Amino acid sequence: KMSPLPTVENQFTPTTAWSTSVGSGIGNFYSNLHPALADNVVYAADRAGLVKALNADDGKEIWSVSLAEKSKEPALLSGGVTVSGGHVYIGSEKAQVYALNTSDGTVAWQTKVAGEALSRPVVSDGLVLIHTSNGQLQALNEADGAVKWTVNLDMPSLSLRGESAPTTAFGAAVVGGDNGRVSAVLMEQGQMIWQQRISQATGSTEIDRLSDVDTTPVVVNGVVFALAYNGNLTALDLRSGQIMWKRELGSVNDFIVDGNRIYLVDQNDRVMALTIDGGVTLWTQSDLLHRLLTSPVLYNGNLVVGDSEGYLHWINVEDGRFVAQQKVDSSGFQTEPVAADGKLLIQAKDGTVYSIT
Amino acid sequence: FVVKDIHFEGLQRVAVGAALLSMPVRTGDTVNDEDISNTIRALFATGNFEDVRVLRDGDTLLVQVKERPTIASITFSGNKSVKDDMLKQNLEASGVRVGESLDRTTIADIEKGLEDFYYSVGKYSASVKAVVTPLPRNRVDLKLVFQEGVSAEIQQINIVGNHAFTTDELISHFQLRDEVPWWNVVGDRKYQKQKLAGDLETLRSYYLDRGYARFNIDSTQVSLTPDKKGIYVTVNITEGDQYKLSGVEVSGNLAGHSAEIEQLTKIEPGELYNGTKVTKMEDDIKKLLGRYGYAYPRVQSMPEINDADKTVKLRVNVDAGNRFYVRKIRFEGNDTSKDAVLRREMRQMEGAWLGSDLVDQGKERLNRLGFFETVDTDTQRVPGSPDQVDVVYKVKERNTGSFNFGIGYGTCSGVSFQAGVQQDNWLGTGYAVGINGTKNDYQTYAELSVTNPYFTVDGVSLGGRLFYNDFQADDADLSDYTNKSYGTDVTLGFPINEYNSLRAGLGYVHNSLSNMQPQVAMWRYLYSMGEHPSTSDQDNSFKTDDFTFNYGWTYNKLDRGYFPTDGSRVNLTGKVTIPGSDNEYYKVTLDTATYVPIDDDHKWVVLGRTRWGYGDGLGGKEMPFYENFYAGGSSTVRGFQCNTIGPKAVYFSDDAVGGNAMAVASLEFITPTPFISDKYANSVRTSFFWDMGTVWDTNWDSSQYSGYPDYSDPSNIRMSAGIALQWMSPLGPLVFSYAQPFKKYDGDKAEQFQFNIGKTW
Amino acid sequence: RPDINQGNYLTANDVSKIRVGMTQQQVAYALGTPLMSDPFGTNTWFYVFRQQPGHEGVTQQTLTLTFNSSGVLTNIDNKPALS
Amino acid sequence: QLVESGGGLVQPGRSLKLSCVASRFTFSNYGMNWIRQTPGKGLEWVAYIGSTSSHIYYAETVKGRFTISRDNAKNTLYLQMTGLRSEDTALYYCVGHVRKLGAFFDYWGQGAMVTVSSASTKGPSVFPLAPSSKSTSGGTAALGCLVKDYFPEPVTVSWNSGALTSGVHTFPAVLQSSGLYSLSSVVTVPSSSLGTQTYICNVNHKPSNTKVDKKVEPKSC
Amino acid sequence: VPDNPPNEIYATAQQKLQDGNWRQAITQLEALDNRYPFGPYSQQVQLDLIYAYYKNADLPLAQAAIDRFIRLNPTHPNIDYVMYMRGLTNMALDDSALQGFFGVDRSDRDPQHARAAFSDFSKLVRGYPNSQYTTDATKRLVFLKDRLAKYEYSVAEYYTERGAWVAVVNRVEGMLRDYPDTQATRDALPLMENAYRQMQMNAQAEKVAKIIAANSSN
Amino acid sequence: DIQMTQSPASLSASLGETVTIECRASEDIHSRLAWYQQKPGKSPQLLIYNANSLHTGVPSRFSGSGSGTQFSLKINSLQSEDVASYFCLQYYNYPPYTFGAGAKLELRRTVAAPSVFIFPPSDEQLKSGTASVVCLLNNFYPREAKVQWKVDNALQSGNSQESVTEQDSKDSTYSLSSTLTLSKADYEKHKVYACEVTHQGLSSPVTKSFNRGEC
Amino acid sequence: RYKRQVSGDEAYLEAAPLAELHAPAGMILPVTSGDYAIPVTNGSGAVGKALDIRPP
Repeated sequence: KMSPLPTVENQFTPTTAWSTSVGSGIGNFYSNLHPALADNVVYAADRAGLVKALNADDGKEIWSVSLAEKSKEPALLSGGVTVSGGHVYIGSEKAQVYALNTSDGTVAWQTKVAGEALSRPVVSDGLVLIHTSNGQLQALNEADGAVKWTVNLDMPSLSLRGESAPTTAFGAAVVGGDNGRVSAVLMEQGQMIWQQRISQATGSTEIDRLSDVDTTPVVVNGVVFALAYNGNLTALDLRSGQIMWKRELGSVNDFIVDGNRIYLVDQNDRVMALTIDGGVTLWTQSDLLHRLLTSPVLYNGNLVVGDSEGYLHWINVEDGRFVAQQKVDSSGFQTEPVAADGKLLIQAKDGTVYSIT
Repeated sequence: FVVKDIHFEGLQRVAVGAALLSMPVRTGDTVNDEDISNTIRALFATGNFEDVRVLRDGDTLLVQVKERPTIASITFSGNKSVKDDMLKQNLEASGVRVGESLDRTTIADIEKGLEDFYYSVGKYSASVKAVVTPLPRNRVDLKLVFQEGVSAEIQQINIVGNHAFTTDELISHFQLRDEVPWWNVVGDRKYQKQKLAGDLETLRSYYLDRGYARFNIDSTQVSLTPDKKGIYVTVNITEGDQYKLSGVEVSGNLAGHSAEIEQLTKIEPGELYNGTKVTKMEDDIKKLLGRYGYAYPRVQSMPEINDADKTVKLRVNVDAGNRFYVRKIRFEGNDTSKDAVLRREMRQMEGAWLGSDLVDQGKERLNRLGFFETVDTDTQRVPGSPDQVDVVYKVKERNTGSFNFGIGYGTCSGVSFQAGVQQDNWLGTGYAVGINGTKNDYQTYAELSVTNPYFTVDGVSLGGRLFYNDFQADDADLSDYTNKSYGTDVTLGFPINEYNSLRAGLGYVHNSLSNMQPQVAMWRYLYSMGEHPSTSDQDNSFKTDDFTFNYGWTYNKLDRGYFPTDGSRVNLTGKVTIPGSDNEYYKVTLDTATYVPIDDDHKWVVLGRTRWGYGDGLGGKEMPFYENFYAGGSSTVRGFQCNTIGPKAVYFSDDAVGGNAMAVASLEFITPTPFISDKYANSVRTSFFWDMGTVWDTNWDSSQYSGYPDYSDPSNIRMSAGIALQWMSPLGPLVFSYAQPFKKYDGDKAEQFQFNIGKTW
Repeated sequence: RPDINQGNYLTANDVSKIRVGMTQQQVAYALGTPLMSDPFGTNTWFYVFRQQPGHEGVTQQTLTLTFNSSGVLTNIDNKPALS
Repeated sequence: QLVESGGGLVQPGRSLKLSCVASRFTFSNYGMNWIRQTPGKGLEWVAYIGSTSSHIYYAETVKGRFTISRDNAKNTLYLQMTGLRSEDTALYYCVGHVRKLGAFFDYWGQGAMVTVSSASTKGPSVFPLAPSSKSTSGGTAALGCLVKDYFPEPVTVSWNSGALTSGVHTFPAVLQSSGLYSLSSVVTVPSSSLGTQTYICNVNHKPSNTKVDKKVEPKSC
Repeated sequence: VPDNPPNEIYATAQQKLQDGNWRQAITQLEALDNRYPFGPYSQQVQLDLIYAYYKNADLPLAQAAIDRFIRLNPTHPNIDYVMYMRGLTNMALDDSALQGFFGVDRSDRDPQHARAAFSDFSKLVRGYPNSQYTTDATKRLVFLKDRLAKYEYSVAEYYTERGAWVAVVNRVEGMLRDYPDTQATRDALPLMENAYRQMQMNAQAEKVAKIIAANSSN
Repeated sequence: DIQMTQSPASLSASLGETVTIECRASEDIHSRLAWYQQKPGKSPQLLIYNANSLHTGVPSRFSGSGSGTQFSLKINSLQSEDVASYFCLQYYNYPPYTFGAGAKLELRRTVAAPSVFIFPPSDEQLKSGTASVVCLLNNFYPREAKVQWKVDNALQSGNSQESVTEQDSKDSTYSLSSTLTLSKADYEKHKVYACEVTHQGLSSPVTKSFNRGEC
Repeated sequence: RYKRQVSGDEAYLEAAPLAELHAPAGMILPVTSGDYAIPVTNGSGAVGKALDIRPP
């Protein structure tokens, strides 16, 4: 079922900067949405139409706003969280897309797409390109939300919210997607550069479907890596997608990559370092299994994560040995922290931020 | 090596001849090189030889070969919502059953198939494992360990293209539920493959009748958690724009029946589009064409749209089939009960033209009688026939008699044994009888009654009755004086209308009265007659024998008898003295009830029940007191005792007394029960009730004897309410009930749990 | 009290479409089948329209025909009422 | 409405069947009784029958010796009286009951006097009561006739065939030591009427069949 | 539930048969099945099983057993026994005496069982004219003939009592084409005699006259 | 039986005053009585049923009062001739029915003096051998009067018999005839035969006598 | 549960003769349907209870 706790750590202080009770939370519900910084500021919200705008060093509100019908049907916004040029650009369940300003909770524009926003806008050299839980790919402006073109794609009948973080290189844009399909395409008309299969179709139309959804990949340098749940861990060419190696492995969460090594977990919740070009495990830690864990980040030269139990899983980077441990929250988590440029943080399911030491 | 003969060793469940056949070889010469390959591929394609090991002595080939051990018992551990029969079906889908040997390696694939079945349920966290038990005689047992995990709830149902009109709450009309009230609890949120399929089209049907013709779906998408706990569902659609209709017309063959369909098609112009009204209109026409004797036309309704004004002209086309007739009739169900017995309620007839409705009238007439557990009609078409058609009427019979048992519970027959039996399909005949024999070792009372509802054709009903009776309990000078009496009833009965019936008949009684108590209010009638016996005296005795006439009126209009669901059945009887008789008077009794459901779907139903009883005479002739009404007994009044209602006795102190004025009713809530399955849940009936009743006399006064109160009023109402289960069993009908009275009026009593037997009404 | 029909239906103007010299199969396509048919030779057919509604009230039409060995007509007999 | 039988004379110890008839009402219910009243002002309930002849109750004096029956067809009550004594002599009433309440009467008979006696019937003897030249010559005087030695009762006495009705006093019968009754019937008339008006008392004794018309004239001395 | 070679089990099976004991031998035989579904005398077991089901009257099990076996073993010489037994099965399926005492008419019930029996016995004759099962099967077949007749006769009777003057005779043309026997059939000419007069057909009433005189009035 | 008490006796009163006639029951039972009126020489009739209910066709004046132990009959503003003898009747004991003694109703009028007359024996009785001398009180009220026959100073008793008529329905007076019966022989045995009448209506005892006939 | 029965079977319950009727001079019976026909043959073996059921 779920492994019990090992002994607590005592081997670096459990350090905490402030925290704040923020928004009405989102609850037991799965989503993909978590706050976003800018200079001397952060912003966040709940799946409730209700939106904030805070600081980075005090956490007080520069302003906060909300939206609903005047009747007063909650919006339930779980798109992404991204800014640019003093404006923020977010999506809903509703195929309705919201461009407000950072200085005030007021509209830059508002526009329409197809499908639910379980997902994260992405931008590179301008010109954002967006995707949803519909297999529908819209291509969008920056200052009216106008569409420039849009693509249709195949979807299965069933998934675990097969979505993917769209990604770009040299003005050529690539992402996975359901049906075990991967696509490398333009950014101008978005048309096909090539595609790729990596999964194996062996089951009976039920578990040929855990490789449907594609978990976050990311590029490094003329090369990309990817996976899906109970799928294949791959190493594939940027220009062609041709294979560099593979490891029969499954998981769901994102991976960190620094160095000549790659740092990630198991679907059974065990963690390891594998090679850049080998997939050859430098090391693993395998203690904390079936633990409902969250994606990591880097901070001042080390790693920590959190869990559905709401704790902190500090480690040594070089072998993963636990260096420290903190109870921090009783609500666990669902989505990802971030840090940037000196400041680390996390949001709770239940409407609570923690600012971190 | 060279071989001249072949021997096998270690096969104890299979022939050696078949063994040596499975390897094709040329014996008595050097055999081929495939003997090893043939032994391998054959003996291991069979799934019935576990290992082979073949060697050549030089003259003889010795085969050392085992047999795969065969499964004896296939057992299951961890079943919670799952039935081993379906599991054996999945095994037979695997290709494996008891008395079969195997690889012990498809066990993984077996587990996988089981888990696919678990997926098909709606569980994806489960895990199954095998437990092997090796056993002698080339046997194995197998047990199955399950860890079912858990299913999911449903978390959101959000929709793409639902703009300009919300329904994200009116979705609540579905089978499926994305919200489970903690104050409306009996299920939860769970997915299903097909309830999905129904509610999708249902919602579509909703919007198709709010003025739309393009309300389309783009797609339907579903997902859920990695922990497989809650589901996220979304669907992609168009809400287009509104629509209307503009006129309607048809096309096709008739027999100049245009003017009637003209009435059924009638509408106003410029009215909101629907699609169900359309369908029922079609089907009503189909009924008409049943009547005229058609079965198989075709009907099509084509919208010819103008979206330029959001209107339609609904082109319609019919193909009236070529006429039909009947050829034949057939009946199934008759194991005990003869045919022609049921045909005499078939208002459909053979050998002529036809209605599809007469069919249903016969179905009704059948389902009235409760002689069957269940019923089935059907209708085939004869081979090589454009117009000749046949039919079948099937049933499942039922044993329907009884064995009543009155014990004078609550003392209306005192300490006694009333035995007796009834059957209305006596010996498979339409003959109907009822009997009682009643014994206490000093009292006797036996009675027989009989009727043939079809003594003569056209539903001629004819009945008789007799009873002999002695009552003896004054062997210690106790209340409820001694009476002996005996008599007869005769009756004709017949309908005129195809639901409404009348009957009438006569009777003669003979009465012998002895050891009357000195009770005081009784002697009023006897003064009315004439006589004044007691100060408190006990030598009283009397006799009287009388002829009489009676008549009955009947409105019966139901889905059925025997636990009905719909309509109403009411019977009134008026009885009367006649000229010459020892007395003169007349009374009336009515018994009423009516069933109405919500939809007969989940069976949430209601009854209303009432009865009235009254009588009075003339010429100074009142009715008797022994012919009084009575009440209480938890057949008429639940939560009360037999004949324990109404005023108190009087000497020159308390026991109910009977009278002439009645008004009593009970109002109910009918229920199914989910805790039992259909197999017998079909054959049981439960309900709640709220019961009122009261009784009095008008001739009774207390302006004169005002030392005890009046009992002349419709006020002073007896009230209780409760619940009752009624269930059939092979000895007859059975019913229990538990209630709680909450309005008495001094001097009265009851019990809470009570029991009743025989004919429940 | 009850009501009854029996017999083969009639349009009673169908009757005005009936001419001798027509094969039985032509009439089959015209009408559909008869049901009464001589089991004593004499290739022939019958068609009847009896009804007995009311406590009192009786009615019947009939047409009755005989044909060749060829399954083609020879003669008819319309009794448009009864006796 | 109710016509009854006679009462006559009988010997103690003999029997007698008396009848009483019902006329308008149904009579096929109505508990009926025989109740006797003595001139000595003694009221006695002697017998009862109720609704029909099914329940018959008798008083504690007869103790059943007498029998009461009725015929519905003839609307008649029959009373047969066994052993007879002198005390039984009384005025007997055929009595009816009261519908729907009962235990009391509605209709009463004429009353029948029964006389048991060893003595023989005797017709009455009439003697004039006329004093002639009283202390009233212009006022009113009184004259009469004396009935003596008559048995049994009753005697019907009237004056001038019913023509003379004012001032008439008929004294109650006294029973003499001889066992016979004797009474005087007088009438007061103006003195001027005497000798001008004939005062004739007509006396009738049915049991003795004695019809005497006796005239009173102003006889002097 | 002992465990043994099937021989001892079949031995005590024979005994319990000789004992007249069913409820024991029943379970003995089911265990002999389950323990040895390919024993060397499995077929004998099926016979004994069906024999058991008859002598204990566990009927539908036996019907399924018979059609399964004959399906799967199409050929062996005692198969004739089976067919006879099949018809006997169906013969029993029609019949009963939960109600029977002396002076019942068994007619007017679900006859299809009898039709099945007819077909069965008929086939069986047509396959096995020379077995030793037939001299009685014939009489039983005759029984079914008369019975089917009386059944239909009764239907005619009811219709007659209605006055369904025509659909009846359409039944009866087939009654003839099937049934040239059975006095009931002979009892049915007068029904036509009623019919044709309800029809105001004289010219066939003479046919009724002829046929009746053709029959020897008894 | 049972003591059926009727009280007081026979009474008299004027027109318009009310009267309460008591009938007392020994076993104290309520509403077990009926009241009946007997006119003289007339059939008795029903007055009250239920011991408090009046019968049809009769004035409201009559009332039934009192408990089971004791009842009374009330006449309010009693009118004209209603004079009869009234009895009670119990129905509590069915086997034995008991009546009241009967209350004989008389009235109250002014005093009336009798007119005394004396009658010598008739000349048809002188041939019989017996003589009857009659004293007559004609119209008097009240009935209470002392009348003595005096022959040679002798109070004749046991040989004289009186007969009193009932109260008249016209002048409400009484009449008494006191017959002194002697033999014809004894008539001539004594010289003076006298009848002395003492009554409330008379101012002085009126004696009237005769010695030798009454020429 | 499961108890009830009859008692009597393995009974011969027939007595019936054979029957069948010719046709007249002039006209005809109807031609019979070859559906209930009789592959009749002379019988001469076991019958009634004088008969075997003890299987093979």
